[PDB]
Amino acid sequence: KYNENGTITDAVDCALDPLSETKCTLKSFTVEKGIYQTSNFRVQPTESI
Amino acid sequence: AYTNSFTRGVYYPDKVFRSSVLHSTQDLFLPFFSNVTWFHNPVLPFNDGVYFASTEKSNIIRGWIFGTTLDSKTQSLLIVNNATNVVIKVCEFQFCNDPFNNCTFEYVSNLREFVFKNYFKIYSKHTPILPQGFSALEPLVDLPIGINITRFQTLLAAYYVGYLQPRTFLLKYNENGTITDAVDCALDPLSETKCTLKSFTVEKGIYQTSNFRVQPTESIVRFPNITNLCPFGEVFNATRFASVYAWNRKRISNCVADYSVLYNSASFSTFKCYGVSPTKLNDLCFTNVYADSFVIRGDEVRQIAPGQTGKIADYNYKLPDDFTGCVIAWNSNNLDSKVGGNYNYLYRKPFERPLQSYGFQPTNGVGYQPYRVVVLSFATVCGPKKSTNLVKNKCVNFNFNGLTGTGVLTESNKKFLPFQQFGRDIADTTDAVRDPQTLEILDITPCSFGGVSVITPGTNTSNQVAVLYQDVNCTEVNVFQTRAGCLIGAEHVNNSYECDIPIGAGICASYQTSQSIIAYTMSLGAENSVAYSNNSIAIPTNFTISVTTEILPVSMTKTSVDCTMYICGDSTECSNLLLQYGSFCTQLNRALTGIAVEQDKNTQEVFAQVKQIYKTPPIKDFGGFNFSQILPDPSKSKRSFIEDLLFNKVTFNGLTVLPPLLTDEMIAQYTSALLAGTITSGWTFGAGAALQIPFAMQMAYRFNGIGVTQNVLYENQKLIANQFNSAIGKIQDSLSSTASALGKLQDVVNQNAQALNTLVKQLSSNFGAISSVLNDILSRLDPPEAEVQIDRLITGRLQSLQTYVTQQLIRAAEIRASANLAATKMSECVLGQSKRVDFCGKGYHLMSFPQSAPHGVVFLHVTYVPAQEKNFTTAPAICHDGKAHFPREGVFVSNGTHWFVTQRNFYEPQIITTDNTFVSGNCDVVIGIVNNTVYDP
Amino acid sequence: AVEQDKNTQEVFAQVKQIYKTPPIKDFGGFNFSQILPDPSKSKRSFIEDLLFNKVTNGLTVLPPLLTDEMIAQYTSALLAGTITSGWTFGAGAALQIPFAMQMAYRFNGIGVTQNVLYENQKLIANQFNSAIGKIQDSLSSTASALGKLQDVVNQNAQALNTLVKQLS
Amino acid sequence: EIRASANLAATKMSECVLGQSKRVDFCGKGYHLMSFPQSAPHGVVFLHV
Amino acid sequence: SNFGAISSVLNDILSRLDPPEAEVQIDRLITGRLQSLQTYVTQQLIRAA
Ligand SMILES: *[C@@H]1O[C@H](CO)[C@@H](O[C@@H]2O[C@H](CO)[C@@H](O)[C@H](O)[C@H]2NC(C)=O)[C@H](O)[C@H]1NC(C)=O
Ligand SMILES: *[C@@H]1O[C@H](CO)[C@@H](O[C@@H]2O[C@H](CO)[C@@H](O)[C@H](O)[C@H]2NC(C)=O)[C@H](O)[C@H]1NC(C)=O
Ligand SMILES: *[C@@H]1O[C@H](CO)[C@@H](O[C@@H]2O[C@H](CO)[C@@H](O)[C@H](O)[C@H]2NC(C)=O)[C@H](O)[C@H]1NC(C)=O
Ligand SMILES: *[C@@H]1O[C@H](CO)[C@@H](O[C@@H]2O[C@H](CO)[C@@H](O)[C@H](O)[C@H]2NC(C)=O)[C@H](O)[C@H]1NC(C)=O
Ligand SMILES: *[C@@H]1O[C@H](CO)[C@@H](O)[C@H](O)[C@H]1NC(C)=O
Ligand SMILES: *[C@@H]1O[C@H](CO)[C@@H](O)[C@H](O)[C@H]1NC(C)=O
Ligand SMILES: *[C@@H]1O[C@H](CO)[C@@H](O)[C@H](O)[C@H]1NC(C)=O
Ligand SMILES: *[C@@H]1O[C@H](CO)[C@@H](O)[C@H](O)[C@H]1NC(C)=O
Ligand SMILES: *[C@@H]1O[C@H](CO)[C@@H](O)[C@H](O)[C@H]1NC(C)=O
Ligand SMILES: *[C@@H]1O[C@H](CO)[C@@H](O)[C@H](O)[C@H]1NC(C)=O
Ligand SMILES: *[C@@H]1O[C@H](CO)[C@@H](O)[C@H](O)[C@H]1NC(C)=O
Ligand SMILES: *[C@@H]1O[C@H](CO)[C@@H](O)[C@H](O)[C@H]1NC(C)=O
Ligand SMILES: *[C@@H]1O[C@H](CO)[C@@H](O)[C@H](O)[C@H]1NC(C)=O
Ligand SMILES: *[C@@H]1O[C@H](CO)[C@@H](O)[C@H](O)[C@H]1NC(C)=O
Ligand SMILES: *[C@@H]1O[C@H](CO)[C@@H](O)[C@H](O)[C@H]1NC(C)=O
Ligand SMILES: *[C@@H]1O[C@H](CO)[C@@H](O)[C@H](O)[C@H]1NC(C)=O
Ligand SMILES: *[C@@H]1O[C@H](CO)[C@@H](O)[C@H](O)[C@H]1NC(C)=O
Ligand SMILES: *[C@@H]1O[C@H](CO)[C@@H](O)[C@H](O)[C@H]1NC(C)=O
Repeated sequence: KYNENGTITDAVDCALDPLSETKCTLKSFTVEKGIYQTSNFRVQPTESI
Repeated sequence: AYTNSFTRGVYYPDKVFRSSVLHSTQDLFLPFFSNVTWFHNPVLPFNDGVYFASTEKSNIIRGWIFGTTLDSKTQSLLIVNNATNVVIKVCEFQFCNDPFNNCTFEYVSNLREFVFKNYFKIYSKHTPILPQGFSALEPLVDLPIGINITRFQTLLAAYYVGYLQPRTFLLKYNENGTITDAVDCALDPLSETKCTLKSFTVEKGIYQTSNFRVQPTESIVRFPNITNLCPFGEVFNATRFASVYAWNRKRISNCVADYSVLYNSASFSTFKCYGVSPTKLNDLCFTNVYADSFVIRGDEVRQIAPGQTGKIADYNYKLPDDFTGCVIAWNSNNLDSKVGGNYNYLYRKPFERPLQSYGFQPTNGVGYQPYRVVVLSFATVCGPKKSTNLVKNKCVNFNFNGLTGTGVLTESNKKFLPFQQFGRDIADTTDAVRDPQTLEILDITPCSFGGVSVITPGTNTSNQVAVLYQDVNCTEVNVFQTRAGCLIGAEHVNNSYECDIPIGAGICASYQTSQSIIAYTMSLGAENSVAYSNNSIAIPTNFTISVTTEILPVSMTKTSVDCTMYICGDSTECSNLLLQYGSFCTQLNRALTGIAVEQDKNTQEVFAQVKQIYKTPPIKDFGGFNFSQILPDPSKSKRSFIEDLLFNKVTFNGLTVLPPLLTDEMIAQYTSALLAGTITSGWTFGAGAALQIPFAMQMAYRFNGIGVTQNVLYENQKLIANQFNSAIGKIQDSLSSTASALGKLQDVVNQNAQALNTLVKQLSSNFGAISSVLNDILSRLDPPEAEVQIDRLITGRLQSLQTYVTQQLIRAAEIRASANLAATKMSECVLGQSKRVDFCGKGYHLMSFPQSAPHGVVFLHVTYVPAQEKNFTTAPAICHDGKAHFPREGVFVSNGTHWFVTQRNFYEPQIITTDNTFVSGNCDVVIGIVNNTVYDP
Repeated sequence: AVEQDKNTQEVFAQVKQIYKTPPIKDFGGFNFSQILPDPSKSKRSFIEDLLFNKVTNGLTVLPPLLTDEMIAQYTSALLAGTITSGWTFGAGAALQIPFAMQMAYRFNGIGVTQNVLYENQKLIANQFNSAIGKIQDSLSSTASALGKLQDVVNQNAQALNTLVKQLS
Repeated sequence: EIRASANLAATKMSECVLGQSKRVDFCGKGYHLMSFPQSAPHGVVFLHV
Repeated sequence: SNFGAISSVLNDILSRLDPPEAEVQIDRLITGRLQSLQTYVTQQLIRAA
C-alpha cells in the first residue's frame, strides 16, 4: 500500500493466513462480509518413480 | 463371384485402451456392405491394403506372398504357416510359376479374418462357424521391413478378398474395451447423422450433417493472344554475323519472348543456361535481354561461359562470373567458311568491346570450323504464358490474367468501360470479368452449394431417411423441389397435416402409412368460421375444469472453472507464461463466479415468495377436491407424486460443479408452503397474514373473478371437484408416459453438458503446437523452444475459456429472464388470481399450484373452459314503456318466445325485472332495441 | 435460426383454428375492410401492404418456416376472431357476438357504462373509421413509421457485410 | 433482444388482441378497448384502439 | 501486460527496436489489447442487456 507521498505504509503477506489470501485476491486491505474463492488445494507428490 | 462384406473389416486402430466410449477415427478399414471377390491361387491387387477372410474345414490355406514382382529381382514378403510354426521372410525369392538371398529379415513363431496393411502390420481374428456378424480384429505382427507391396498371392476352402479405404468410423467400445459395434460414416445419410451426433441412436428431427458443393470439371486459362513478339529470327537467322573482338549487340524488349524454339531446335550444337534453367525460360521474365552475336572457332566455343579464361574470355568477349543468361551456338561451316579462308573475323571487363584473323575453311576439322554464337544476357521481356479454350455454362477453375477462382462462366449484361478488365459486387467480390482475348464480358456465378440436412424419424421406428439440399436446384445434386431446397427421398403429398419435422418455407415432413417419409405444405389448424350476425349470440351452457402444465427453467448448473488448472494443469512453466496475459485468467474466474451466484438468486426469487412455512392439516376436506397428488408424501425427500415424476424424467481438468444453496428438500418445503397457503388461505398469505378460508368458499371467489356467479360453483360443486380430480390424474399419466413433457428442463441440462464437453474436448487440440499435451512439450523441449509451443496451447485454451464463458453468460441471460417470468407467474398465478389471458394457460384462470422440478419450476394451472354452447337470439336493449332498459350485468337472450337476462360465461336465464336492468335513453336512440315487458316486483 | 422460428410461432400461432369472416361486414358501423385481407389478391390487407412496402464466402440464408402467406392466415384468423367472437376464441370456443354488444363489453371493461356506446354508436363508429384512414395516411407518408423493423434489417445486413469484408 | 421483443409481442397479442388489457400504457395511451394485429416484415404491427 | 512482448510499453519497443523486430513486438501487444477490448465490449453488451 502506497500513500499519497509514495511511501509504503502497509502490506499483506499473501501466504500468511486465509484472510491475507482474500485481501490479496481482492486487491484490497479491507474484506467485506461474504465467501470468496482464493485458491485451489492440491496434494503434492512425495516420490519419483 | 462376389459376396456381401456386411460389417466385417473393423480392427483396433492403435494400441490404446478405451472403454465405455464412442470414438471417431479415420483409417484403412473395409467399407461396410462392400463387394469382396469370392474364391474357391491368382495374383491379386493390394491397393491401399487388403481385407482377407476364409472359411475352412481342412486348413488348406497356408500363407501369402506380397510384393511388386513376386519373381526374384527385388524383395518379396513370404508368410507361411507350416506344421507347428509360422515362418516370415523378406528375401529376393525365386518363386514357382504356380506356387502353393539378400535377406533383411527372418522370423519364426473355422473363420479366419485378416487385415494386411501398410511399414506392414497384420491384424486378425479367429472364431468358430462369408457369414454375417461383427467383431474387431487385433494386431499381432509388426513387420518393420519397408517393403513395397502392390500385388499379392494366396498360397493353398473358400476365401474372400476386399480392399480397405481411408474412411471415418464411429467405434463403440464396451466396458471391457472391446469394439462391439461401428458406424461407417460413408455408407449412407443416416450413418452420416450418427457420426455427426457421435451416437448410435438418432432422435426424430432434421440435422445438418454435411455441405454440398459442386466441383470444377476442368480449368480455363486465358491471356492475350501474343500481340507482340521479339525478332529472335533477326539474331539466330541473321544474314551476317560480327567478329568476337567487335561483336553485335541487339536489344530485346517489350514483348512475349518465346524460347521454346531455341531450346527445342536440333539445329544447335549446344544450348546451355547458367543463372536459370533452360526449361523455365517461358515461365520467367527478365528486365531486359541483350543478344551478343559473333563468330568464333569451334574449340573456343567452350570459353563462352562464366568463370572462363582464354583468348576470348580474357581479351574479346568476357562474361561475368555471376552471369545470368543463355549461350546458344551452332556450326556455320556451310555459311561463313570460304574455300580460300574467311578472314573477316578477328580476335585479340565483362561485355567490354593487335588482332588476328581466323582461317575459316569448309575443309577443316570440326574444332576449326566457325560457329555462330549468340549470348542472351538477362520487366519487359516475359515468356508466352499459354492459354486454353474457354468453356461456358459449367463449373470451372478459371485463370484470367492475374485473377483466379472457381465458378460458372455465363454471358453478362454488364457494360464495362474500354479500360475495365474486372468487375466487383458490393462486398469487394468479383462479379464478372472481361476475357483477355475476346472483347466479351462474362458473369461469374459461384458454383452451387448449401448445407445438407438429413430428415429422419427416430431410429426406434425407422432407418429410412430423406435428404434436403439447402438452397440448391434438383439438377446439380421421388424428388420434390421447394423454396427451401431440393428434397430427395420424401414423397410429395397434396394433403396438409400438423407440422412434425420442419423443412422451411411452409414445408414439413413426417413418417406415415407400408410407412414412408412424406413432405407437404403444413396446416395451420382446422378451417372454421364464426356464425356472425347482428342478432345472434352464443352462450356456454356447460363447462369443464382443465389442468395444464407449464414448465419453466429457473437455474443452470453452477459450474466453475479454474482457468489456471484448465490451461496450465500443475505446470509452473506454463503458469509463468499465462501470467503474461495479465487478468485474462482472473476475468474468466470472476465471470463464472458471478453466474454461479446468480443461479441461487434465481431460485430464491422464484420459490421464496413466502416468508413462513405453511402446512396442511390432517383434515383433507377441501369440498371434494383431491390434492394428495400435489401435496408432499409424509412417508418419504418430502415430495408429491407428481414431483417424483418430474424429477425422474430429467437427467480432473479444473472443471467442477458447486451445489445450490437450496437443495431438493428445501425447495420441496417452499412448494409445500406455497401449496398449503394456496389451498387453505387462498391468496391472503401472499398479501400478508394467512387467513383460513373453507375451500369451497375460496373457489366461489375464484369463480366470481372470471365472471361466473358463485352459485354456479355451489350448485355444480360435485361436478367441479370431480373434473378437477380427473384432470390431475391426467397430468400424472402424461408425465409418466413421455419424458418429452419436460423437454424444456432437459434442454437446459443438455446445453450445459455440451458446453462443458466441448471445453474438455478442446484440451486435445494442438492449436499449432507439436503436442496437445503440456507434459509432453515440457519433457521434449528446453524453455527457449518449449515456451513457444506452450504459448500456442495457452492462446487456444484461453480463447476456449473465453468462448465458453461468453456462451454461459448469454445462456444465463435467457435463464434469468425465464426465472424472472417464473417468479412473476408464481406471484400473480399462485399467490393471486391473474386476469392476463393465456398467462396461466388457456381458459379463464382460477388457481394454480407450484411443483418442484430439477433445475426449474413446474406449474399446474387450473382453468375454466366453456364446453357446451347454444345459439340464442339477442338484442343490446329492450323497450318497456318506450324507455330503453339495459342489463346491469350479462346480456339479453331469447329462446324464441321469451326474453331473459343472463351472465356471459354461463347460461342461466333470469326473468327480466327492474332489479336486473337499468334505464338510460330511449327506443328512438338505441340501434337494434326490441320490444319486451319488464317485471316490476 | 431455430429460435427465430420459435419466436414467430409464439407471436402469431395463438389460435388453434383458422377463422374466416362472413360475407357481411355489418359490424355495427365499424369499417374493418382496411385491416381485413383483400380477397381479390397474396391474401393481405391494405394496411399490411403498406407495412410491407416500407421495409427493405460460405454465407447462406434459410427461409422461415412460416412464410408471409402463413402469417397472413394467422393474422386473418386472429382478426376474424377479434371482430366476430371477441375475447372468447382466446379462452376457448369462438362464440359469436354482435359487434355492438362486443363493444358494450369493452366499454364496461374501462369503467364506461355500455349505454354510452349505444347512444353514441354512430359517433363512435365514425371516429373509429376516421382513425383507421389516418393510420393509412401515416404509414403511406412516413416510411420511418416502421423504423424499428428497418433497423433490425439494417443491423443484420451490417453484421453480414462486416463479416464478408473482413476476408480482405 | 429480438427474443425479448418477440416475447413482449406474444404477451401483447395474448392480453391486448385476444383479451382486454387493464395494464396502463401497455396497449398505447388511453383506456384500452381492443386491438388488431397486422403482419409485417420480420415482425408484427399492432393497431390499438 | 506483455502478452509475450519484451515490453508492455509501446514507446519502449519503438525506442529500442527497428521495425523488422519492433513490428513483431507490437503485433503481440495489438493482439492482446485488441482481445482485451473485445472482451470488454462483449461484457458491456451483455451487462447492458
Ligand atoms: C385421492 O386420490 C388418491 C389416488 O390418486 C386416492 O388414493 C387411492 O385410493 C384407492 C382406494 O382406497 C386405492 O386403491 C389406491 O391404491 C390409492 N392410491 C394411492 C396412490 O394411494 C385417495 O384415496 C383420494 N382421496 C380422497 C379424499 O379422495
Ligand atoms: C322459453 O322459456 C319459457 C319459460 O321457461 C317457456 O315457457 C314455459 O314452458 C313450460 C313448458 O315447458 C310451461 O310449463 C310454462 O308455464 C311456460 N311459461 C310461460 C311463462 O309461458 C317457453 O316455452 C320457452 N320457449 C321455447 C321456444 O323454448
Ligand atoms: C314496440 O311496439 C310499439 C307499439 O306498441 C311500436 O310503436 C309503434 O311504431 C309504429 C311504427 O313506427 C307506429 O306507426 C305506431 O304508431 C307506434 N305506436 C305507438 C303506440 O307508439 C314500437 O316502435 C316498437 N318498438 C320496437 C323496438 O319494436
Ligand atoms: C370502408 O371504407 C372504404 C373507403 O375507405 C369503402 O370503400 C369505398 O367504397 C366506395 C363506394 O361506396 C367507392 O366508391 C370507393 O372507391 C371505395 N374506396 C376504397 C378505397 O375501396 C368501403 O366500402 C367501406 N366499407 C364499409 C363496410 O363501410
Ligand atoms: C506528505 O508530506 C507532507 C509534508 O511535506 C505531510 O504534511 C503529509 O501529511 C504527507 N502525506 C502522507 C500521505 O504521508
Ligand atoms: C457386386 O457387384 C455386382 C455387379 O458385378 C452387383 O450386382 C452386386 O450387387 C454387388 N454387390 C455388393 C455387395 O456391392
Ligand atoms: C516350415 O518351413 C521352413 C522352410 O524354411 C522350415 O525351415 C521349418 O522347419 C518348417 N517348420 C516346421 C515346424 O517343420
Ligand atoms: C544379391 O546381392 C548381390 C550383390 O551383393 C547381387 O550380385 C546378387 O545378384 C543379388 N541377388 C539376387 C537374387 O539378385
Ligand atoms: C511400388 O511399385 C510401383 C510399381 O509397381 C511403383 O509405381 C511405386 O512408386 C512403388 N512405390 C514405392 C514406395 O517404391
Ligand atoms: C467383461 O468380462 C467379464 C468376464 O468375462 C464378463 O462377465 C462381462 O460381461 C464382460 N463385459 C462386457 C461389457 O462384455
Ligand atoms: C485474338 O485473336 C482474335 C481472332 O481470332 C482477335 O480478334 C483478337 O483481337 C486477338 N486478341 C488479342 C489480345 O490479340
Ligand atoms: C530460323 O529459321 C528456321 C527455318 O525457317 C526456323 O525453323 C527457326 O525457328 C528460326 N529460328 C528462330 C530463332 O526464329
Ligand atoms: C425403443 O427401442 C428400445 C430398444 O433399443 C425399446 O426397449 C424401447 O421400448 C423402444 N421405445 C419405444 C417407444 O418403442
Ligand atoms: C431451378 O429451379 C427452378 C424452380 O425454382 C426451375 O424452374 C428451373 O428449371 C431449375 N433449373 C434447372 C436447370 O432445372
Ligand atoms: C394434387 O392434385 C392434382 C389434381 O388436382 C394433381 O395433378 C397433382 O399431381 C397432385 N399432387 C400431389 C403431390 O399429389
Ligand atoms: C356437463 O356435462 C357433464 C357430462 O360430461 C354432465 O355430467 C353435467 O351434469 C353437465 N353440466 C351441466 C351444467 O350441464
Ligand atoms: C349456430 O348456427 C350455425 C349456423 O347454422 C351453426 O353452424 C352452429 O353450429 C350453431 N351453433 C350451435 C351451438 O348450435
Ligand atoms: C339485422 O340484420 C337483418 C338482416 O340483414 C336486417 O333485416 C335487420 O334490419 C338488422 N337489424 C338492425 C337493427 O339493423
